[PDB]
Amino acid sequence: QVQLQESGGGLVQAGGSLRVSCAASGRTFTTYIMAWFRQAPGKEREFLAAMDQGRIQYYGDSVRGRFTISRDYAKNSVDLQLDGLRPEDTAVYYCAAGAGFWGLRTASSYHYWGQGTQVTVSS
Amino acid sequence: NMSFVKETVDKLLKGYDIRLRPDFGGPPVCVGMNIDIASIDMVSEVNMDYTLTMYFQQYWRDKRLAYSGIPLNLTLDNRVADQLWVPDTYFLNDKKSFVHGVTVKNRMIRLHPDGTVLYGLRITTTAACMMDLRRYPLDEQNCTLEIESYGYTTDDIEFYWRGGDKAVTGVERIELPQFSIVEHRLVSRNVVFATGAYPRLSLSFRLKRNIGYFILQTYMPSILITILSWVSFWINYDASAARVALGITTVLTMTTINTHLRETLPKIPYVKAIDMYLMGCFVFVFLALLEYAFVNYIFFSQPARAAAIDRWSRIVFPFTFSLFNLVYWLYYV
Amino acid sequence: NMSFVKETVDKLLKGYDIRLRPDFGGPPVCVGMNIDIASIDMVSEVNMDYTLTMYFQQYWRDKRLAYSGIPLNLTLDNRVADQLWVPDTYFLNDKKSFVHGVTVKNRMIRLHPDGTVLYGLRITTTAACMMDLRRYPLDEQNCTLEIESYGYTTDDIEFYWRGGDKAVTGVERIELPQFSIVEHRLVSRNVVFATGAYPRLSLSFRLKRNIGYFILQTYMPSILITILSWVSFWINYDASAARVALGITTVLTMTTINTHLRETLPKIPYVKAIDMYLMGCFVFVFLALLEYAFVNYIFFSQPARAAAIDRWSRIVFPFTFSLFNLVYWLYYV
Amino acid sequence: GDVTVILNNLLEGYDNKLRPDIGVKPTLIHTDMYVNSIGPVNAINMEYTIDIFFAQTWYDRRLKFNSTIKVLRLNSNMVGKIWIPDTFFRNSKKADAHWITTPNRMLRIWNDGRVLYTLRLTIDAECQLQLHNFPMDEHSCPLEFSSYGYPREEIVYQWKRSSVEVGDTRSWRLYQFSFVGLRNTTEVVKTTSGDYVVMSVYFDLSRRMGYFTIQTYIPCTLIVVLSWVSFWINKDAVPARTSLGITTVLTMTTLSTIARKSLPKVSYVTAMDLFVSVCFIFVFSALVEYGTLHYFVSSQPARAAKMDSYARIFFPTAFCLFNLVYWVSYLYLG
Amino acid sequence: DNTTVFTRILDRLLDGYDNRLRPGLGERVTEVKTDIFVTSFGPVSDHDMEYTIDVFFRQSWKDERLKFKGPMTVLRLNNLMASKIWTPDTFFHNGKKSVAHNMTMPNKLLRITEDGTLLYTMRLTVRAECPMHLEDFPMDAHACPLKFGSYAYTRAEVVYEWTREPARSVVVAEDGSRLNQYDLLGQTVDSGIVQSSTGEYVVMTTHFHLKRKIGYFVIQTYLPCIMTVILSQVSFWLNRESVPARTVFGVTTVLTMTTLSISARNSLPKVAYATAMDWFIAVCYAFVFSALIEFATVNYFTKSQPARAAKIDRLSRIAFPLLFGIFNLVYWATYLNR
Amino acid sequence: DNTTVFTRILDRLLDGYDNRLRPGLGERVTEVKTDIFVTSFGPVSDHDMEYTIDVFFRQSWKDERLKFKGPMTVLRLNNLMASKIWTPDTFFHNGKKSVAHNMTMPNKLLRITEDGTLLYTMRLTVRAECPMHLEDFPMDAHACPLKFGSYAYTRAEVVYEWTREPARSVVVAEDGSRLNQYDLLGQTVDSGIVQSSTGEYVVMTTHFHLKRKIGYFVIQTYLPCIMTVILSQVSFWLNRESVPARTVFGVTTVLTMTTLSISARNSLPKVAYATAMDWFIAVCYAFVFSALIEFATVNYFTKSQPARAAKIDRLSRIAFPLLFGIFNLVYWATYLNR
Ligand SMILES: *[C@@H]1O[C@H](CO)[C@@H](O[C@@H]2O[C@H](CO)[C@@H](O[C@@H]3O[C@H](CO[C@H]4O[C@H](CO[C@H]5O[C@H](CO)[C@@H](O)[C@H](O)[C@@H]5O[C@H]5O[C@H](CO)[C@@H](O)[C@H](O)[C@@H]5O)[C@@H](O)[C@H](O[C@H]5O[C@H](CO)[C@@H](O)[C@H](O)[C@@H]5O)[C@@H]4O)[C@@H](O)[C@H](O[C@H]4O[C@H](CO)[C@@H](O)[C@H](O)[C@@H]4O[C@@H]4O[C@H](CO)[C@@H](O)[C@H](O)[C@@H]4O[C@@H]4O[C@H](CO)[C@@H](O)[C@H](O)[C@@H]4O)[C@@H]3O)[C@H](O)[C@H]2NC(C)=O)[C@H](O)[C@H]1NC(C)=O
Ligand SMILES: *[C@@H]1O[C@H](CO)[C@@H](O[C@@H]2O[C@H](CO)[C@@H](O[C@@H]3O[C@H](CO[C@H]4O[C@H](CO)[C@@H](O)[C@H](O[C@H]5O[C@H](CO)[C@@H](O)[C@H](O)[C@@H]5O)[C@@H]4O)[C@@H](O)[C@H](O[C@H]4O[C@H](CO)[C@@H](O)[C@H](O)[C@@H]4O)[C@@H]3O)[C@H](O)[C@H]2NC(C)=O)[C@H](O)[C@H]1NC(C)=O
Ligand SMILES: *[C@@H]1O[C@H](CO)[C@@H](O[C@@H]2O[C@H](CO)[C@@H](O)[C@H](O)[C@H]2NC(C)=O)[C@H](O)[C@H]1NC(C)=O
Ligand SMILES: *[C@@H]1O[C@H](CO)[C@@H](O[C@@H]2O[C@H](CO)[C@@H](O)[C@H](O)[C@H]2NC(C)=O)[C@H](O)[C@H]1NC(C)=O
Repeated sequence: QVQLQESGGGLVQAGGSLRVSCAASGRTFTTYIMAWFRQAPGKEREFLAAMDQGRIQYYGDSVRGRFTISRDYAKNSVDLQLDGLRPEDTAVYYCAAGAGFWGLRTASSYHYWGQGTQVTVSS
Repeated sequence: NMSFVKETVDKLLKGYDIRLRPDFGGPPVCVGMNIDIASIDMVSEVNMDYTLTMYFQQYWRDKRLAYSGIPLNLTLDNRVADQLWVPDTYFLNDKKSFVHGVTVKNRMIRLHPDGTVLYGLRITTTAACMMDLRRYPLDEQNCTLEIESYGYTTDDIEFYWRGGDKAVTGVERIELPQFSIVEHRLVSRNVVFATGAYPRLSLSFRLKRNIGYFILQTYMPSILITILSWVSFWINYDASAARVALGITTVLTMTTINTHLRETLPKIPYVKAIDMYLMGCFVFVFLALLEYAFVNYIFFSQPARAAAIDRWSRIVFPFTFSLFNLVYWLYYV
Repeated sequence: NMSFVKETVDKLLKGYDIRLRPDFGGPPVCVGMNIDIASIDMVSEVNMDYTLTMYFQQYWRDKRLAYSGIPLNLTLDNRVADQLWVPDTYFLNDKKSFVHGVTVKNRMIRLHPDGTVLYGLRITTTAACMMDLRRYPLDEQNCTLEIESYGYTTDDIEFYWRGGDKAVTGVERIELPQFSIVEHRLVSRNVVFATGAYPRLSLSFRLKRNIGYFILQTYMPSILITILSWVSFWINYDASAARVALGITTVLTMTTINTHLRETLPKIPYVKAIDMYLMGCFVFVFLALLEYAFVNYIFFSQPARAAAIDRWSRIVFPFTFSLFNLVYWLYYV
Repeated sequence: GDVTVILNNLLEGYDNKLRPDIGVKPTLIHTDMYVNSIGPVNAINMEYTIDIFFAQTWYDRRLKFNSTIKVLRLNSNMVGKIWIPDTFFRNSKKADAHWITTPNRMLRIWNDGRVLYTLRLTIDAECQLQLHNFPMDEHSCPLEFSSYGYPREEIVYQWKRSSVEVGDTRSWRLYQFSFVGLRNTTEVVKTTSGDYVVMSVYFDLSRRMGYFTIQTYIPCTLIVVLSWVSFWINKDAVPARTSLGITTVLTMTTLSTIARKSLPKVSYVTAMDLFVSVCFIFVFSALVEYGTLHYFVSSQPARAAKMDSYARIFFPTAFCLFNLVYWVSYLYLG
Repeated sequence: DNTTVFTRILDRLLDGYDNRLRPGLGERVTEVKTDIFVTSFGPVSDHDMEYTIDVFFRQSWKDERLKFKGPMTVLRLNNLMASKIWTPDTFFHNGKKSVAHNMTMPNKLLRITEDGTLLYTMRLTVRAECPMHLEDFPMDAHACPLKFGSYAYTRAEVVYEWTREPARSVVVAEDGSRLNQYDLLGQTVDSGIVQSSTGEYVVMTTHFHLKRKIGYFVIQTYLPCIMTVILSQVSFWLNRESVPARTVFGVTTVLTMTTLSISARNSLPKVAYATAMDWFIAVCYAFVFSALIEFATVNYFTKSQPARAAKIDRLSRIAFPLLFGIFNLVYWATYLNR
Repeated sequence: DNTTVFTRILDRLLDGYDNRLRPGLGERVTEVKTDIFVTSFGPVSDHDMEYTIDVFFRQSWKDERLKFKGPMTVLRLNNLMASKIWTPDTFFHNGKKSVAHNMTMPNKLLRITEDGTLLYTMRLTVRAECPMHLEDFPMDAHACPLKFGSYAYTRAEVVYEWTREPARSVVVAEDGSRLNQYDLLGQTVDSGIVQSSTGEYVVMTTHFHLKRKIGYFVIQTYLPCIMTVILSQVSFWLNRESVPARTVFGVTTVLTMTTLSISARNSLPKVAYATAMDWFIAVCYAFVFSALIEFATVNYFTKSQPARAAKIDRLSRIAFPLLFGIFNLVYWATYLNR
């Protein structure tokens, strides 16, 4: 079975780098889109970044210029570089992969999902 | 401010002799390469070639293009390339290639203050590679890309890969319907023709074919028919109209598979590893029908002996077909 | 003599601004058009296109080219069109077109004393037209050719057919291998885009497909195989081998016809009117075999009931099949 | 040195936009042609390929020089500087000159102004095909060329003595057909812009039957002959006659597909379709005859036995009569 | 006299103008506003994994070196003027081979307003790459992309924007669908950034969402395979004494499946995994095979163990139709509900 | 320092140079030294009667107008320089569409020695015509020629010679053999004169001798035919009482031969004559046809003349295998030797 295992996360002091990684097994995602989603407690699931086969990088409005997404195609992994973390970023980050049908920014277009990785920012 | 840059570019192109390579008569001019493969497709066995799309960058140092006072990297319009000197790099095994030209000719000219020049083209080529398909479809290929200078020898121009093993990127993002790229290798050497020694750069991939496609359509349909012909051994030997009807139709069914499979498979007019297997299965269905005729000739004279042939044929045929597979599969794998 | 004519022509090109249309900044320039169609070929159903060869011509007035003293219509070389303003006419639905180039560029320029210019080309256009093949092969297409001006809007240029309904000539000489041209119509209108309103001239044809090819190849093989499947209703039901072999071979024969046409008829991946008829015949030969399964099941225990089924089936099957054709040969005709 | 002086003088004050004798008399052009080969005749697309060495000769009073050299043998550089007639091929679909290694053109100028312009061309002309007699048909494929913009009052074409020449005729791409002869004519064509002199060359082609006798006529005839075996089998062999009767129909259906794979979708009964259709009817009625026979065995055995006696004679006679009508019509009567 | 006035304006603009330098070199980032009118959405090739699209590609930017004052405000110039001035080098990242139509003239437009704003449109036929996942063939849906951006200018020099709101900047003509087996549901318009080995570039992206129509495969492959499997199960009703009948019946249906399985393979693109049709045909191939194996078991026990022979034949009249019914419930619910 | 010196030399030569006149015009006959290096030998097309070849085509001639004195005795100039000097107008007589490669620059080489001798090479992809005789298919051999010579210059103006001994002037790359079903036996190099209406022209010729490999056809076309014929002859051993068994046997092998015959001929070009393969399939089709007729006579004679009917079967068990065995022995010995 395809498993999306994540890592990284922790506690930060109102800033500083915190790289959150992801890992995939059971299927090669070379031709798929691998994205990163955030779910604040109780609010909703929010799109943060994505990167398709052509290395094209998409971001969200509130995360542009701060979060950087990179993919390692050899190891079938996608990483998200979190910088300048704010207390409002305290949420659960997910790892998703899909074909991007009906838009790559919609959470309903990914057939696979990670188990989440809690990241808490202290003010 | 902007009018000053026009003066600088006008100064450089004034008196620039396009017919002379940099350092004409002095040391050779060193050219570094980068390749950013965009996609590989149409790996065809009929024509024995493949189609390759890439971003091809070249770096060389020209003293005549040095400028001062402008702390910038002047990315000029791509039509200024016709007024500069560029290497006559060509691909030896290239059958058909073109620089993309939409919406303009895909080409980049970038200058640096010290005179270094970056020259990038977006090229789609169709390079040839000979294929040893004697082990088709359980085969492995090695398709290359030869890069060479045409008019300049090793005394005038030198080639090298820029960054070493990182000079070619984008191979890991390639996925082919029928192959899987195992390894790519970069080689630098010299080739001595009848007009001198020419620098050479080589880029060689190694493709191993995927195996699961032919199981569904090529090997399994032929095996299932062969097993069906063995049903003829559990039918009473006096049921002549039944064993013959089953016996001959499988030959027709096996023939129907081969003729249509021959069309779908690429036309490779010499014996492969799939023709040996298909002909192997055609003999077994042939011998199954021929075995009944011997039984039918003697089942009235010697009924007891005829029944003995049926009992053993239920064991010899399955044993031999599995034996044939064991020799076959180990030989080609 | 010829020296004077050289001076007159060389004078006109002097101080002539090719970048500006005639009557620039004022009234629009009227351009009349004629077409002399030479042939139509390769009406491809797969590609939804057709190839058209024509002697396209245009006709406008340019006051800057008016000359006097020469009572002749000068026929200048076709290379002089590079120095004159010509309408930037383009065909909206063209896919791959070119102007012929043997032994020269097939182009004509003919000035007139009052300033009139005639300009003709020889264009081979692969125009596109979507086909509704849902009544194939009893369909009827309508393929057009949208002539339009690219850069200039209705405030600059105006298109009219020069010659009324006689503008397009040579349609009757076309002999399509399959279709037969029924009618051609000429339309003049304006089309509005996000930039402005442009003039458009539309030439359209109506094509009716000849059905004589499909009677011999498709409909007659299927009807004759269906009739053969009814022969098994006149054979004694105790003959299991005969009625089964006749019934099942027709099913195999019907499938052989069906799969053969798939690789011969153009690939049209959606339901047509030729699939409905073939599938209709597949069911009938399927039911004829299915009926014998019922008779053979109860013929030993109830000979009377099994005899009644066979006698009735000699009537219902020929009657129902003809009824199926009557529905088919009305809704699709 | 001196030759360079001649060429510069000729090109001085010379306009290539105006034909020789622009307002005096029509320009007379003498054309030749050397047919290298005739490529395949694409029956589906109704076209054929031809490769020729096209030659054109005329007189230009603007190209007169006085010197000790009779003829100037220049290459394809001067073609773009003097006046060249705009000959085009009316019925060509896709033609192109050759350029490897250099443009295949020559230009020889004499002292009196006569110019010899020659180039090598590959032409895919359009040849309408009438496939009613396929595969026993004959064609006359044309090749028509004329001036695109110069009417009959300005440019007049005219064949020379040896108009069209052919080299190794047996060394041609024609294998489906067999070249018989060529004819050349001259006419005047009226269009919307004027009258143009049109020169035509007609090539006569006759198809070869050797392939279709082995491929179609013989295999179909043997199947029909084979189906008559049922008439010589005892009527009590119900599974044998039915299996034979229906399998010949399946065999005939497989053969019918290959008949039209070398033809377009012409919607008329070609001679190929007619023969295959009649063969399919013969194998169809052979099985229908047994169904009539088997039904009457139960009721009237005496009438049933006599029916097969008739079938042994009437069926072979009808097919033998059909062949006599079929081949006579398509070989002797036309 | 009036015409020559515009000639002087055109001469003045190009005098002292260098086309090798983008506007605002070394001062500001050039902004190019782009929008597309899709005249027709061409055929989609399953074998080549590509598609065709014809667009009215429109670009716009501002150049301060072409400002002028005169009788007119817009100069509806010709494409001959375009080569004189600077134009963006927009190319398509995933284009295979595109054509810029030029019949009967270069299909290009250039309009200069008084303030210097330029409009530069052209007609193109782009053939792009659309990688596909055919694990659900023929019940599959795809999102074919179209990515364009600058070739030589990085995001520090040239940045691309959509002319209007992104949704309403790529307009598709109502009669502009040449698809015959797909169904263009809609398109989404987005923007992104790529990082090549030379710098960071801006990429504009458009995804067209398709959905294959399976009506053709139902009448051509699914129904004949169902009937052939159904037909083979008819052999369970013919009495056991008719050995030639059931053997001919059994083996021909295997030949019929082989004929059907061959033809259905032609439409399948060459891949290296099992599609949704491959599972259906392979399963339908097992039922016609097991029907013939079943008869051999029944025939073997006849004349020696008659009681068991009927028992096998009686149960098989139920088990085989029932299992095939269960398969067509699991199969048609797995793929039709995705 | 060095740039101006070499700039002066090139500019001086082109002054007073007329490229429209061949070297030694009216004083002598220009002589060109030619040699070819075959990089690879492309495919051979049977249904087009042609072949592809990629060469390094080198020509050397002496032009006294291009002498100089300087620090370097040889000048290795760009490919753009050759467009302003006289070059031979060599064309290939039997040449279809050919291409001169242009990636990434025009594949041309020009070198000037101090005495005026020039070297001019290019990388061509020639696609030449080759007449073929398919009467012995698939056991045929061919000698495809490549001919070239001056187009506009007769033998009184330009003469062509090989640079070295004619055998060694056409070098074949050792690994450059892209032939699939052919074996390149070798090459023959010759020179001759062709006479046309415009004059007499020197023509250089080169032959390549090819032999076809029949291994593929034996296992795909001959063995399937031979095995099918043997199956038909099996029908003579079944007991004559089994009428349905022998009728089905005979008619199915005829249907089997139709499937082999149809598919085998598709690979062939659409010629209109009897190839050697077509004589084999036609005879095989007659043997299976004659095997089924033999049963009809036996079936007709049974129950009326049983003695004769049994005798027909016994004699046919020997005549049919003997005739087919003899036929192949005559067939193979007729074509293998030639
Ligand atoms: C829509 O867009 C398309 C493009 O997308 C466009 O098609 C193009 O149209 C232009 C014209 O508008 C064409 O350009 C002309 O091409 C003529 C030759 O065409 C053949 O070759 C093409 C390739 O060009 C290379 O090769 C030729 C020789 O074959 C060579 O002349 C070229 O310079 C060029 O060489 C380069 O590349 C080679 C390698 O290939 C290198 O070895 C070499 O070093 C160099 O780098 C080829 O593309 C053509 O195929 C097309 O056309 C054929 C039909 O003809 C068709 O079947 C194909 O499918 C395809 O469409 C074809 O094979 C060329 O002769 C023209 O040059 C003339 O004229 C110009 C203009 O006046 C002039 O500047 C030139 O100097 C030259 O003048 C002649 O040249 C003679 C050559 O022998 C020479 O003898 C004369 O003396 C004279 O030379 C000079 O003349 C002056 C003045 O008198 C004098 O002062 C000098 O001293 C000297 O004597 C011209 O370049 C282009 O080829 C078309 N391309 C294509 C793909 O179609 C289409 O037109 C557009 N439509 C519209 C409506 O606009
Ligand atoms: C293949 O398929 C194509 C597409 O379906 C067919 O093309 C159509 O053909 C028909 C028949 O020829 C066309 O209808 C005719 O159009 C002309 C031209 O109208 C245009 O020009 C007029 C110039 O004055 C202009 O007024 C028209 O304005 C239209 O739009 C305005 C709004 O902007 C509206 O107010 C008008 O009412 C118009 O709708 C337009 O630009 C027209 O002159 C014809 O008039 C006939 O019908 C009217 C009905 O009132 C009648 O009054 C007239 O006396 C006359 O009988 C007629 O409308 C149609 O335009 C074509 N459409 C396209 C897209 O090409 C083609 O015919 C098919 N092939 C074959 C072989 O049939
Ligand atoms: C030059 O062109 C004009 C216009 O086409 C020709 O005038 C035509 O002459 C014919 C024959 O007398 C008339 O039937 C037309 O009605 C005329 N048209 C017009 C618009 O007047 C003129 O004849 C041509 N010149 C030559 C020498 O043929
Ligand atoms: C092709 O045209 C030439 C020139 O008209 C024809 O040659 C002339 O033929 C006539 C008879 O038809 C002779 O009287 C002339 O003497 C010929 N002229 C010559 C030989 O210069 C030639 O016959 C035509 N070819 C045909 C009609 O097939």
